[PDB]
This record gives sequence, structure tokens and C-alpha cells, in this order.
Amino acid sequence: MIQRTPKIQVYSRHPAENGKSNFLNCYVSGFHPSDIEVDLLKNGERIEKVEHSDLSFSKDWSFYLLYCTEFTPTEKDEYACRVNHVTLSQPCIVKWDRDM
Amino acid sequence: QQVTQIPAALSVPEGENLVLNCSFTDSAIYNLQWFRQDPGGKLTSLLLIQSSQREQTSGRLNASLDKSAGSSTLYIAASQPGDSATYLCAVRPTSGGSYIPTFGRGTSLIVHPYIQNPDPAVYQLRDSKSSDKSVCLFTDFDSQTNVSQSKDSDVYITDKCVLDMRSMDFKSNSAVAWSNKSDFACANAFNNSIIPEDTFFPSPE
Amino acid sequence: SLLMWITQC
Amino acid sequence: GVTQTPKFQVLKTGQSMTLQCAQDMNHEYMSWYRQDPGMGLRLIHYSVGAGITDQGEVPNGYNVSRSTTEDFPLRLLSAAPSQTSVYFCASSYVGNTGELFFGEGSRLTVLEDLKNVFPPEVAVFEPSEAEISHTQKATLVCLATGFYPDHVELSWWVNGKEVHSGVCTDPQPLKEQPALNDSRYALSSRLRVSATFWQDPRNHFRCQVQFYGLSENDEWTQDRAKPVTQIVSAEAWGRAD
Amino acid sequence: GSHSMRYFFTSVSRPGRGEPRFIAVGYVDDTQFVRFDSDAASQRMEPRAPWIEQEGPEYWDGETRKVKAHSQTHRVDLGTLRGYYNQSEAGSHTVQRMYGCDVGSDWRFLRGYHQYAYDGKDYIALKEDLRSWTAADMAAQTTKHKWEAAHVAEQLRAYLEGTCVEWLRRYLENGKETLQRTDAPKTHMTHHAVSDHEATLRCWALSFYPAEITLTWQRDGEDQTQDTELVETRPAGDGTFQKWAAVVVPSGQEQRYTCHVQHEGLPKPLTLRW
Repeated sequence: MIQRTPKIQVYSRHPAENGKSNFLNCYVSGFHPSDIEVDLLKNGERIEKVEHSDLSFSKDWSFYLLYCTEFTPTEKDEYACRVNHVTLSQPCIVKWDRDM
Repeated sequence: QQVTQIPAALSVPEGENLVLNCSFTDSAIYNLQWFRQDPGGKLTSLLLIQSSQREQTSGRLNASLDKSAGSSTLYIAASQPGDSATYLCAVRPTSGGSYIPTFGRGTSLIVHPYIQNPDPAVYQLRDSKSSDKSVCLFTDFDSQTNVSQSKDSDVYITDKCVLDMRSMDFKSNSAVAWSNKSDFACANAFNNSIIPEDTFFPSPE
Repeated sequence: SLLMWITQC
Repeated sequence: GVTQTPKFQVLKTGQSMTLQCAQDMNHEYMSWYRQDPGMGLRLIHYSVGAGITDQGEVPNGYNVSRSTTEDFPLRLLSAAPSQTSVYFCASSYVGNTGELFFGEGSRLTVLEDLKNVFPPEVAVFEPSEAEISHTQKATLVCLATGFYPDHVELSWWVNGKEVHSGVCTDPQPLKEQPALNDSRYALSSRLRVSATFWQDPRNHFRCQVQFYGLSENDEWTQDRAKPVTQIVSAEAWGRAD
Repeated sequence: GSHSMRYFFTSVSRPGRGEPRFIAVGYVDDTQFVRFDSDAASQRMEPRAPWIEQEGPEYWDGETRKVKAHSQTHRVDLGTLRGYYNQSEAGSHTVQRMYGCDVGSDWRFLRGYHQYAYDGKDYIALKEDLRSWTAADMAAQTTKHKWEAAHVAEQLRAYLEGTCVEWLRRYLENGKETLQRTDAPKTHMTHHAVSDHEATLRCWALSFYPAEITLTWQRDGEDQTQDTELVETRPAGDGTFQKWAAVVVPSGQEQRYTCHVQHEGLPKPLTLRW
């Protein structure tokens, strides 16, 4: 009730082309409270440098943040966003699909 | 920006309704506040007018705000001698981001007591422990009587202050003069603005 | 530019 | 409200002093002023919140902090005579009415030499013979003299109860030696009662003067009683002439 | 089109590990331009968009000073609010605020806002007339009662109705190159066999600005509105946005469907077909 679980979409800044530098985004939304933990994973490994936008919120008062990091997509390399929040009991993983 | 309050001084007799002016250059203000300060005493807030408002009242005090024309007026009903003090108006800015207020230098208000049937006189009071040591008391004098200061460094003269015998609804002005010197015995002490219409000078002994 | 005066709830 | 402490204080040049100020109105804005004798408020520092402070007009020799919402202490690192003045703490919401709330005030006096601080001499003068017969009233005059600094509070006590009706003390004291910079002060006060009252031998009159001088723990070496904060009073009794 | 300046504020209490966190952000249309953070070492209003940097120090000192006054007010609102709901001091709570204004295509004033929330739910808000309030619950009755006592709304009027829009027009012309800008959406389409008897068609719109957009699927010209999956418009990370809409159609019937893309930077509405 007083809590909204986040929405998670993971995608790239520019169209994905194997072997070309790009930025892996992870956009979390519609959540509350504000405390949230978000990581980006390369084949499970947690990616060390990741930046994020300043906290803001929608008209319904839910928070939203953009986590981003540069990466070079390939065929076999698997990417994902891993999110944790008070509404979640398990870290929440979402695999990156380039057609989405 | 700049707060002005003129007349800078104001002298009237008790009972008269009076006005205190206040003017500001920058109309963009959040409020205007009237204070009161007596020498040695603190500042006492009187009224607080928000920029959105006009006529605010408290007791015999009443004040308007014409923020358009950068002006405020403080009204006072039936002036009491107790009103005598310095009145200040200060403002605070609608914006600018400092909340720092701006004061005027205030107007000097002196409300003289109405001594119905005056009886000017100068008595000589004596120390209740050691004789010799005495004091002079100009008293019961009219509101139209200034008590100029001493010209003699060994002569001390305190200004007039009005005291009130409330249960007897009676008020009276009085000044004090004294010396360590072996020279005068009253009679001479107040040589300045004496106004001896009837200054009853008791005949000592 | 931010608002200057804010009242406590 | 806003409470300031201390109200009176005396310092020798070089001492570090802290004037406290506190409010319980949850005001975000607190400010410090110094007002020299009939000059005008001069802003020293102000703060809009816990953790922040900003300079005013005269921040020199004055440090400030805002560790909490309620307290805004002002400190003089190293006391100087030029800082002898009356300090005013003032707070307000940073919204709502935006009404200022001033503290009681604090009188500091910085002296390069603690000798010069004198307690008052208090004497009471009895009503005149002529007055009573001529006016049917009796005016007692209390006279406080030789004190320094100008930090005193005078009250009249009749039959053990503070009285206010029939009193008027000088708004302010006068320099016994106007030529001198550090002249000692004098102050006169009047208590007027009805003749019949002064003529009753049972009636007890007393004039007291509370003086604010040296902190008990201040240095002192003079064949003269340490001019500490104290009370000096004189009294007189009613007389059937 | 229209324009707007918004200021968002968030304050979260921390049961027993420091002051509450304050985060303030300012926007013009869909572009953040300032930000303040209690926990950042700056302790100043920071520029977050290129224009605006032309504003002098007096401006920065001011906004920095004002935004700290905002953090105190909220530091307090956190305690008073517990009191209204008589809540423990044990769990953290959140206080949010959003005020600002809107202007028409001609930069003329339209609307004003000043809303407040506690724990993600409406608490109190200024009606469109900028003169009265709407209290969500009994606690807010109190905030409302003292606000109409302290003539709050009358004081805001001044700001929303003027200061707010004056600054907006100012930022609007200093930022022409960024703000007045319009970026049409780089558009295209997807096809992936979903189930064994159907295939998803996803209509893409990329790197567009402003965020306002409309993606519409049709079948035989009649727009099949329900059956259209829309993701929340999301940022690209570079100042532009992305969005898609999809429909799963019986395989073979793909020629019949149509996607329609409306956007300000677009001279005439697009329509795509697989």
C-alpha cells in the first residue's frame, strides 16, 4: 500500500550494434519509498562504475532514476539490471533484450 | 531598500490620537512590522502586517499598509504617557533570498502628561541616615516646562519623569538636583528654565 | 528561481 | 520564545565570550545584532537552517554556529572595547507571517582594566516638610551613585512588596563626569505616596539596586571589595513627623 | 507549444543516523536545470543544464540560501507530520513537494501548482484558483487551517502568477537552442514470432524531444486501442527519450496493422507498416 514496487526497463542509449561502444541504461520507476539499490551486471558480474540521474518523481509521487554505464555489446555477452527495494524480498534481475 | 520615518520626532499631550509615518522604496516586500523600544529596555513587537493585508489592530494601536505606494501608518488612540518611546518599522523582502530585514531609524515619540491643576514647587529632601546630605526636587510642574541640563560639573540634574498614583488617578512630573559641593541649598540648583510662575520655594528653617 | 518564503505544514 | 543569556556581562580585553540564544518556536531563521547607544540595529550574522550561517554587516570578531534548530550561539573570539554594546538575538519563520521575535538583549562592556567597575552607592531621601502640608503627598527620592558600568535594575519595596504605582526612575542614568569617557553613573528614582501613608510609622520603605559587575571568578587586587554582581539598598521609615 | 517550470523536493527521515535527506531538483519542460543534495559536499545549488550557467553568483548564493531554508522547513515538517498521525520515531517517512507554473504557446500564464505529499500520498494541494486548498485527510485540515490563517495562498499567488513565469520566460529565451528545440523521433518497427500462431509488432520511436508523444496502432484504419502494449516513455540518457508500443497479431494479418507516430518535431504524422 504505502509502498510501490519499481518498474524496470533495461536498454541501450543508442541502437545496439555488436562490437560498438554504447551505454547500458536501467530505468527504475513507479516506486516508493525512494531508497533503492540498482546494479548492472555483465555475465552476472556486477559492473563497478555506474552513474545515475538525480532523484525526481512523477505526478502520482512515485520516484524514478536512470542508472547508466558504457558497454560494448556482443553476441554471447549477457547484460542485466539487478534491483533491490523494500518491496522486494529477492534481488530482482531483468535481462537485457536488444529488441526491447 | 530604504525605510524612512518622518517626522523623526513627535511631541504631543496625552489624550491626542496620533500618527507615525513609515516609507519604503522597494514595494516588493513580504511584510512590515512595527516595534517599540525604550532607552535601556528591549524591542517590543506591536503589529505585523503581511504584504497581502491592510489595517491591523491591537488595543489602542492600529496601522495600515499601502504597499503599492510604499507607505505604512501607525495610529494610536488616546495617547498615554507610557506610549513615550521610539517606534520603528522594518520590512522584509518578497525575494532576493536573504530574509534579512531592513529597519528605519524610527521616530521619537514623547507623550507629555496633562497635569490638570499644576502646582510648581521645589522641595529639599534629606538623607534618612546622614543629615547634611540632601537633594532638590522640582515637582508638580506643567507639561509646558522644560528642565534644561546643568552647566556645573558638580551639579547633577536628572530629566523629568512622570509618575502615576493610579488609585488616586493623579500624575506628576519631577526632576532631581544634588551636589557634594558646599555651595547651594536648592533655590539656585534649577537656574536654567525655572519658570517661577508659582515655583513655591519653601523657607528651609 | 525557487520560491523564497515557505510555510511549515 | 527567544531567551538570551547573559543579560549583563563584563569582560577584559582578550577574553572569549559566548552569548547564547535559543528559541522553541521551530524558527529556521535566527539573527544577531548589536546596537550601540541610539544608533540602530547592525546585523552581525544570520542563519536560515541547521548547518548554515551567513555574514551580516559587522561579522568581525564574531563567530557563529547553528548545530541545531533551537540554538544560535554568538561568540567573540578575542574581546575588544569597540565591541562594548547591546546585543540582540532575533528569530522568525522563514515563511508564515515572517514575524521577528527579539530576545531580551545582552549588555556587554569590555574594559582594558577591571578596576573602574564600581558598585552603586544607594541613599534614600525623606519627603519634605513643606510638600506634605502643601500637597498632602509624600515623595521619597532614591539616588544610586558612583556605579559602573551602567548595568543596574532599580526597584522600590514598600512593606516587603515590590511597588510600581507612584514610581518613576530616570529612563537612563547620567554620567557623573560627562567629560570623561569611562565616567561613573548616577540614577535617581521617585516613589510618591499619600501624606497619611508617609506619616504612619509602621510603613517601611526600601530602595534596592541590583548591580551586574564581575563574575565571582574574575581576577582582582584592590583594597576595595571585589565589585561583583550584588544588591545595594537603602531604606527609610514612615514618621509621624 | 506549452512550457513549464517545476521544482521537485524530497525529504526522507533517518530514524537514527543523521539529519533527514533533502533532494531538490528544478526543471524547465522535460529538462533538469538545477539540483541540490544534502549529502553532496557542495552544499550549493548546482547547475545541471548548459544555459543558466550565465546566471551570476548572486543568483547561486540566493538559490543555495533559499534551498537550505527549504530543507529546514522540511526537517521540521517531518516532525510535525509524525505528530499529526502520532507516529513512532522508529520508521522513516517521506515528505514530497512540487510547485511551479505553466505557460501557453504564447508564453501567457495558464496554471499554477503547489502540491504536498506524505509517504507517497496526497496531503494538501492548492486548488487551480490559487486561493484555497484541498486537504486529503484530517491531518491536513490542520495544515490547511494554519495556512489560510498565515495567508499562505495569497503569498504564493504572487510567485506562481508572476515571479515563476518571469523566470520561465527568461530561461526559455536564454535556452532557445536547447529548450525551443524539437527533435523528431527516429522511427522503425520490429517483428518477433511470439506464440506459435501469432507475431508481435513493436513500433519504435527513438531520440526525440520533448517527451510528449503519441504512438497509435491501427487495424484496417480503426485504431485497436485496447491490445496495445505501451512502455512508459523513458530517457535515452542523452537528453532525448525513447518509447514503444506493440501489438500481437495473428501471423499473416501483419499487413493489416498500422502504427501512427505523433510528435511536435514531426511535420506530418508518420504511419508505418511491416
